Amino acid sequence: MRPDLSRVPGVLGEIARKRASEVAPYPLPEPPSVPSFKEALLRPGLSVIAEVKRQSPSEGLIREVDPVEAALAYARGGARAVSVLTEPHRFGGSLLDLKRVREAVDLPLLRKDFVVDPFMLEEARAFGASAALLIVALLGELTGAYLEEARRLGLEALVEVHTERELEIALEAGAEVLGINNRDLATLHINLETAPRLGRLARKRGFGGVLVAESGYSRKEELKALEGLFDAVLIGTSLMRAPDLEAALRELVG
Repeated sequence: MRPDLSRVPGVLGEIARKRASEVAPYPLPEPPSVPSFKEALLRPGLSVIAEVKRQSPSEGLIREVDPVEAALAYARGGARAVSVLTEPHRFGGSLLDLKRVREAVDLPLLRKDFVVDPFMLEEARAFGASAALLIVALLGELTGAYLEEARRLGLEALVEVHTERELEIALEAGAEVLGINNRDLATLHINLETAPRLGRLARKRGFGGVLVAESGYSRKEELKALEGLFDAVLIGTSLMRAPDLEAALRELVG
């Protein structure tokens, strides 16, 4: 079942409706063996999910780079998982990028896209993604149905929330890996206080799974504040824009 995207506001809404218009089921290969996304993030200390993407809608200025070379650099630099943008119109990504990275590294991969149809989940798993992004701002109360579909497919999910209301939806759906986005996908405005605030609430509400802080991070001090609360942090643009990806990442790990 497809979510009603008629009322999704701003940029998020526009991106989502376009994706929904180009969704067309096609023959998929049998699912390959993939590592656990959740397990990699549960390793000691704040785990970094390094994100690869050729274009940044919020900050731009992403010079020419190769998703594979970036992924290899990230791995060597200490990333525990890699997020691959497969959204084509605003992030300049593609499913091919996911396939390529999958062939190059051993780290678990997250398909970063705007899932608006169950086929996108089947597709992600079929091509080697360990997990797929589920945005509560898009799926609404259908978040649980999509998460279950992922389970049936043997696919994990990074359930992304931005509000207290969305958090409750994610918690009731049984999310195991929960992400808090500091960025408002409708306006693209960033608020670094969002992750800590809602992360704390998640734990207080009994969430015992993997907590992931997302967006806007660029320096170690910001990460230090997440220790003891979050299990992981998703970082992309600040790395993609650095002179040397591996070096910038090593400094973030410390």
